[PDB]
Amino acid sequence: DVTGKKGDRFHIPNIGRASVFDKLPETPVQLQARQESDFYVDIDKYKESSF
Amino acid sequence: DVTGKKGDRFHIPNIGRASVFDKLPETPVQLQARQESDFYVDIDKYKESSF
Amino acid sequence: DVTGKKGDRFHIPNIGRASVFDKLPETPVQLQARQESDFYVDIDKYKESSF
Amino acid sequence: AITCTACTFTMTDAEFAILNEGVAAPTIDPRGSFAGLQSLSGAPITASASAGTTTVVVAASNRNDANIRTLAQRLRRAAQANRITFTA
Amino acid sequence: ALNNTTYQGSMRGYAVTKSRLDSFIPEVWTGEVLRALNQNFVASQYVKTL
Amino acid sequence: LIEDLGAMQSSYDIRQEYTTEAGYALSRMMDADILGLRAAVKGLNNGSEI
Repeated sequence: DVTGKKGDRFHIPNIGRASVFDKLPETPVQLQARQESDFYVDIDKYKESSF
Repeated sequence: DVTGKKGDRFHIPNIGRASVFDKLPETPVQLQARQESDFYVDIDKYKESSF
Repeated sequence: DVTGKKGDRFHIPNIGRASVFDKLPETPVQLQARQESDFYVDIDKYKESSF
Repeated sequence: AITCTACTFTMTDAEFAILNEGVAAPTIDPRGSFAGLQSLSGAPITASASAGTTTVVVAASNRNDANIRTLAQRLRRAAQANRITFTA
Repeated sequence: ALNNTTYQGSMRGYAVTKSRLDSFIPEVWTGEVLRALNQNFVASQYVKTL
Repeated sequence: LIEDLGAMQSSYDIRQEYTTEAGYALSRMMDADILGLRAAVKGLNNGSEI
């Protein structure tokens, strides 16, 4: 529902799946980073019925 | 300043100049529409000095 | 005016200028340190006129 | 040293005339969807016609990311507004 | 110099840089418009107006 | 004429900008028509042109 929103295109970022590691002794944690995609939805249909 | 603004690119639309036409008897007015450009500025410089 | 002072050499350290570097992704900031020179001045002239 | 060497779109004369406010291929109508692109050197967008097919490209020295994005956005908006198919 | 490679570091894997947050960083329309410069309009003052 | 769809989707006040520009254009047309009388002054051929 974007009735109170302006713009033709709306973006929803995607969230990936994280990895779990073992945390060995005397070893630093592994930092994780993922390049995520996005989902775009457009306002493109304008329908009318008149009389 | 955009301190706290969530975004790297900022847009400022350009405003054009309108036309003036003669109004003839029993003739509807002529409607004008202009396709405008825009100006954009990015956040691209990130500098540091440390010791 | 070192008429009340006791030493023979007087030192004044110099200070240079810091550098500015671009902060690149996944790269730590470059720490800056300068090995500064000093300006030393001596009491080396002892002049006299006698008769 | 990242350069864009080709930003080309292919249309038919009818659809181009629809999106150029009824004007033919050689020139760009100011009220159309191909006007308003930022000009780094001369005309940023050029159009040509051949065998019923219209080729719309960004000029040689105007092929920055902003022009490409604006051209794609305007093509999408014009196609959706005018019920034209923007095939991939 | 801090260029000794015999000590254990503490950074592994990948970092969440602003190039990996491309889908999360938006473009902002601040509401400001850039309007063309207005010309000087003095012609109806130096004529006889009825 | 401003469409409802573009007006509601746009984040700017299109109508206000268009109205202000229409007023500016009308003032510009008045002053340009006043300054176009230099052609009439030239057409008098009474020695008013230098």
